[PDB]
Amino acid sequence: NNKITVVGVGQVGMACAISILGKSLADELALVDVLEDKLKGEMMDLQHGSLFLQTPKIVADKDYSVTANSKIVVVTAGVRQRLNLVQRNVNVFKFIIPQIVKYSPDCIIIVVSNPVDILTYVTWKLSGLPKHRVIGSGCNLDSARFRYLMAEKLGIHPSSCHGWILGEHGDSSVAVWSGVNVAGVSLQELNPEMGTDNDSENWKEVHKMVVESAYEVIKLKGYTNWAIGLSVADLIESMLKNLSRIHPVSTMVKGMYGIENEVFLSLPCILNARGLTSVINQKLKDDEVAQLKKSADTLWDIQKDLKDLENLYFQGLEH
Amino acid sequence: NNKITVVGVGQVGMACAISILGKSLADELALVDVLEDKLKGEMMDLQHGSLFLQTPKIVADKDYSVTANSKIVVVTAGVVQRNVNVFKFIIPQIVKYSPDCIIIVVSNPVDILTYVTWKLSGLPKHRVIGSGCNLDSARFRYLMAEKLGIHPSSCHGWILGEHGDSSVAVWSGVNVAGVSLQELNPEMGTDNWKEVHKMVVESAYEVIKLKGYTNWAIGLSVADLIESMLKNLSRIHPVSTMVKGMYGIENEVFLSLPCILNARGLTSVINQKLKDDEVAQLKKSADTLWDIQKDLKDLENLYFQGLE
Amino acid sequence: NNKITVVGVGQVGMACAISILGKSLADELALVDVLEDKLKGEMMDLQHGSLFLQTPKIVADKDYSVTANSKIVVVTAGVRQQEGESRLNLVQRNVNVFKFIIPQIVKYSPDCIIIVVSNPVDILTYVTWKLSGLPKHRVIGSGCNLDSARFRYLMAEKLGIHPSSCHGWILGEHGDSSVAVWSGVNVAGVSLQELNTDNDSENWKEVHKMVVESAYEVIKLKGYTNWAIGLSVADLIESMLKNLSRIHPVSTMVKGMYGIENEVFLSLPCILNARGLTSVINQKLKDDEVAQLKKSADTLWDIQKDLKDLENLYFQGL
Amino acid sequence: NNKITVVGVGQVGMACAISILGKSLADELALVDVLEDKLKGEMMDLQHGSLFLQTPKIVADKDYSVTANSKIVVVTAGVRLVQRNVNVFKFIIPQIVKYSPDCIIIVVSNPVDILTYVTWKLSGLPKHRVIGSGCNLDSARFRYLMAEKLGIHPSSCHGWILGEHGDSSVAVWSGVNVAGVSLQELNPEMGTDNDSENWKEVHKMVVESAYEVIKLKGYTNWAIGLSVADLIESMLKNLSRIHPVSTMVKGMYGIENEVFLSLPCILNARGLTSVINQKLKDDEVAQLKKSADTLWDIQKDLKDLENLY
Ligand SMILES: NC(=O)C1=CN([C@@H]2O[C@H](COP(=O)(O)OP(=O)(O)OC[C@H]3O[C@@H](n4cnc5c(N)ncnc54)[C@H](O)[C@@H]3O)[C@@H](O)[C@H]2O)C=CC1
Ligand SMILES: NC(=O)C1=CN([C@@H]2O[C@H](COP(=O)(O)OP(=O)(O)OC[C@H]3O[C@@H](n4cnc5c(N)ncnc54)[C@H](O)[C@@H]3O)[C@@H](O)[C@H]2O)C=CC1
Ligand SMILES: NC(=O)C1=CN([C@@H]2O[C@H](COP(=O)(O)OP(=O)(O)OC[C@H]3O[C@@H](n4cnc5c(N)ncnc54)[C@H](O)[C@@H]3O)[C@@H](O)[C@H]2O)C=CC1
Ligand SMILES: NC(=O)C1=CN([C@@H]2O[C@H](COP(=O)(O)OP(=O)(O)OC[C@H]3O[C@@H](n4cnc5c(N)ncnc54)[C@H](O)[C@@H]3O)[C@@H](O)[C@H]2O)C=CC1
Repeated sequence: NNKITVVGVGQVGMACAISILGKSLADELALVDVLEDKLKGEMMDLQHGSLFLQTPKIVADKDYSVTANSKIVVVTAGVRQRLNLVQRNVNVFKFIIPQIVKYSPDCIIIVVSNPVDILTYVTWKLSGLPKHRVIGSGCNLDSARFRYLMAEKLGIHPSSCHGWILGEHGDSSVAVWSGVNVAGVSLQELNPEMGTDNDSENWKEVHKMVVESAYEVIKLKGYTNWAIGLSVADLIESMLKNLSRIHPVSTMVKGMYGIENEVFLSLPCILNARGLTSVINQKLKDDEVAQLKKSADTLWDIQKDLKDLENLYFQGLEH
Repeated sequence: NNKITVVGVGQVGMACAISILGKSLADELALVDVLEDKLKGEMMDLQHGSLFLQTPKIVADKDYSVTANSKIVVVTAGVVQRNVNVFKFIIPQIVKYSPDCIIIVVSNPVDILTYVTWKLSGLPKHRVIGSGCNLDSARFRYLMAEKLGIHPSSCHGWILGEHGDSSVAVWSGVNVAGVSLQELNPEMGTDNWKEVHKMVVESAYEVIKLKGYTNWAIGLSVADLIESMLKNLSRIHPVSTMVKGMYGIENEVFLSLPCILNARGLTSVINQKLKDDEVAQLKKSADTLWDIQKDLKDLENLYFQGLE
Repeated sequence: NNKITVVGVGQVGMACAISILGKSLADELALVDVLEDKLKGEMMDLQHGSLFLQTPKIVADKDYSVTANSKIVVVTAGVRQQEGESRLNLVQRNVNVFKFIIPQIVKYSPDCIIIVVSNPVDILTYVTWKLSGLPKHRVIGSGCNLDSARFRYLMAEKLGIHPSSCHGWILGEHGDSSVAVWSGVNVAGVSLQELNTDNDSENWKEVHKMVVESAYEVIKLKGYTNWAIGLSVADLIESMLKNLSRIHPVSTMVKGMYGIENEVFLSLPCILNARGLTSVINQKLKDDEVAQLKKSADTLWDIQKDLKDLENLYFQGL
Repeated sequence: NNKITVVGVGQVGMACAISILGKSLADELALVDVLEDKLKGEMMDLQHGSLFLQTPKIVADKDYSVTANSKIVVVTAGVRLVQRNVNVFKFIIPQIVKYSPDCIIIVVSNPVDILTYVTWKLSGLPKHRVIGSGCNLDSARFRYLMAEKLGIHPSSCHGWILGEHGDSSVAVWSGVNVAGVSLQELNPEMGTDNDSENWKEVHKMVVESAYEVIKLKGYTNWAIGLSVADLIESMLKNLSRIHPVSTMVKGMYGIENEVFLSLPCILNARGLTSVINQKLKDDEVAQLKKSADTLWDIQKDLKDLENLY
């Protein structure tokens, strides 16, 4: 079978669930949340439209037993957008991550909750699963937003546009301008001043707008959901169909790019049935690798004092 | 060539939008609403996922000039507490900008608002249709699949009449694998099968009681009607249409009937006997549109409004 | 791992493979054939289109090692009908071919669902079931799934609607003695049997004869039939690999049913999912339908009881 | 509506037809061929499977009156150095524009670069409506060879093969890249005789893989069938995607002759919106001019009574 579990019947979870059923990727959809009513309501609503889909079974319950033998588990629980956010979201992940592995040992966890980069490391610690099976959303949407900003810029489809945004999902995202190209035309060679301050084509602004556009939409409708459901389902299609496609997702970066701390950052990785086949370790400019080490230093700065990651009880360890 | 305009960016509004984009049906998505912030925010979110879709352009604006030359217009806007006051502002404007178009009314009651849309638009009958009992039929086929352990597609059930209660369920048409389920149980739907029919009616009431609104079930059915129409498949669907002169009905009412849907809209309606107890429920539906809309407000927007 | 193997790179086989890749039902497509050049030729030709497909691995080799751990095996190998040949004439030839390809499939794919396409499908599904040793719920034949597709299309152009909106069920033997259950023929729930051998409506019985003559006509025109059957095979695979639990008219074991007394494979409405054939709908047909249904089984076993290749011992009796 | 005509019901012809039906692109498929039996048999075969398709009408006839009001016409008719197809194109191309002038013609018959030019003259249609198969298939074969050696999906590794559809092709090594990194940057000897990875042999296999297919099974079928289906989808949906189709190169890259060469172009409902003028290297522009020089000499033997207007 192809069982997929969605922990979160909110705006991002339902957008993800509707994208899974729209792609016929799952034969058994499992919805898990803490709201009894909202959980049963979204399940029945999805079940009523099961005639127009190809997912026979759609089970949903608060007990994680309905998630048994799931291939992929998409975690969308928590609260939206700061050390406060990560402190309270790891509080939720502490009660749901160990329960997912208890019923779905051979699954692939997809962390969506923000901060993704941090919560993916939190998920990898409490789950005990290999790092190649714990993948986070990361900059898979940052590259989609960047590729769309270039689509309406040149007048072509985002498919023909190729722009890679890596690093940390947020303002500290790295824009590898050497890979920005369409139709095999490296635009960095047309404009050698790409990314710097003295740039005719302010690509620095369109790079910043990738983070702004995410912040803006949260001001107008109050959230973001559709761009992720399509991005999350796009990752599962690469994984379930064994396509072995390269995607910029958050992965264990320690030991790569001169970083020594156990953190998760977005990098190109191949996705098949097993999860992360390999993590592309390309060569970046001196300034691009600077943010990779700086953001990882800031990421580890938070996770090192996360007392929700306690594997042992000997915690008279006050400081 | 395949421009689709969705009026309303609410729950049902975006449910059809994400379902239309999930099917590569429209090369142009136009969203309209009164709340420009939610209207602009929802459009920008769908745009960020353009890489994973096959729609070149997604536009949105309060002005209806952005909905010009649309092949399909889905009306999902809505607030005796009827929605004609809102319909008088959203309907005359879509036809002004896209005359040659097809209308899919979704606001409740579907059978009532679809008639006001046809009157305010002046378009023919085949181009003004509503969801009707297409969702009630899908809900009914799921209950048969849940009890029989098969797929709703392999199941076959036809719910007609009004959207919700007072709906008709043809028991002679209920069948699976060609086997008429009424033949195995001659006393089907009579003194259990009527609860299954009433469960369709109350399956929605439970949804709004839990999550507060019906969302994805309707959005998927609207995309199913759009696919069968934009592809000229000429498929049969139980949509709400004008049924004057059929089954002893002599009033301009809109009821759910099995109709053929394609690029020209509602070309034909399926002729059926419906026994005798079922034919009455269609005439018993004289409380819809008649009795209700005979005390209408103003199904014609006039500039003389120094009123209140 | 949704691995699919296609035995036979002929017209029907290639039409099945192109339909499987079109729907992205398999992540690993294995091809097996005796013609090694054509086998390797069709592989590279399909592999060049990997850019527009969703199947990463496309392997092909005459040895059945490339078929290990296959979920569904579509068998299209054998000799083809020729002009005005009879479907019951290609038996001794394709049964001898099935003698060397069916056992080899189970050796490398013990847990798999075999789909028989080679004609006569009703006879060879029985030969496969006996040669493979797998349960009857996993040895499924094409049956009348295509016969119903051609029937529901003929009534589609007649009523001006889509074949999907049409609802017709053709059961029995795939070919001449097909049983057209007119009691189940309906459109939008309206059983079009309002008309009630002669008049029908205009002739709601020539359409059945057209389903039988359609196969011969296409063979007389282009020489074979591959596209129509190729799409029907993909429809059955989609119902299995996706656990759709949909009802299809496929050939299955029908003993005990309709008074049939000996092991015979006939087409009946069956529910297909990941487990294969999980249920068979036993309708209550008219006395004329069960008579033609049973008659098709009498002639079927008559040809199966003498086949000198399913002999596992040394039967020198003539 | 989205009517599509496929001229020729042969192997390559039916590979496209079965591909357009598998994507629900057109609502009416029209087949045209000279053989009555094969044309009618292939038509009824597709009609029998109408249940599993989203195509209502499927027609076929000898006269081109059945192809009236078509949006895209795929010309895959001819014979698999002696141009026996320009004679056949004389009797079929004018018939297409006579019953459906407002359309887009996709040439598939080989030599495409020679026949797409022949189509452009007989049809008299704008250059943005005459499409040739070009190196879009050569790019798919090239991207697969990169995926075969890297263990990834062909859609993840990007490569652009331009020039002629055949032996004299151009591999823009400056456009090859996987995961956003320039493969030429990793190995600067890409394309030269000092290649550490022998990429010139990979380019040679692209123009030789088609030879192997015709040697094993006798013809190339499904590779081109899926390629044309990808170009039609980028057009019928106005996706505005960049594809290396065969287009005119007169004026650009210094060629002052009217020839057709494979170059990346934006495909949408109109056909060709733009033709990318990539700044190629010296050895690449030389081949694009050397091939265009000899190709015009091939299409200078217009003494099959074409001789311009
Ligand atoms: N990586 C990305 O691109 C983005 C990530 N997100 C993430 O989605 C998350 C929230 O999902 P949203 O739909 O935006 O808001 P939401 O208010 O709908 O929260 C999602 C669900 O989590 C539930 N929940 C909280 N704790 C739970 C627990 N212990 N067990 C089960 N359910 C629990 C809530 O009931 C809710 O239904 C946030 O962390 C947010 O950052 C959303 C936008 C962008
Ligand atoms: N046909 C069916 O089976 C179903 C019926 N519905 C109907 O759909 C309608 C909307 O349902 P929801 O989306 O869940 O409520 P909603 O409040 O989330 O969306 C309704 C939309 O109307 C907009 N609106 C109101 N007046 C407008 C105007 N003059 N112009 C533009 N936009 C206007 C509001 O912005 C709103 O977004 C209701 O009438 C409801 O009864 C809901 C589910 C299924
Ligand atoms: N069940 C059904 O509904 C249908 C039945 N069919 C059947 O499909 C069959 C195939 O028709 P075609 O592909 O057009 O003729 P074909 O001449 O292409 O034969 C198919 C393949 O069998 C191969 N073959 C022969 N012995 C083999 C072996 N031992 N191992 C592997 N491959 C072997 C040949 O190389 C060939 O490529 C016919 O027997 C026909 O009756 C056709 C239409 C529908
Ligand atoms: N661009 C590319 O990469 C490809 C090039 N091709 C070309 O496509 C052409 C056909 O290839 P195949 O289908 O495998 O050979 P084929 O002999 O099977 O089909 C060619 C069709 O032309 C028909 N025909 C001849 N004159 C006609 C006319 N005046 N009107 C209508 N039909 C006519 C024949 O009946 C035949 O069916 C060849 O020229 C070949 O070089 C083949 C594969 C791909």
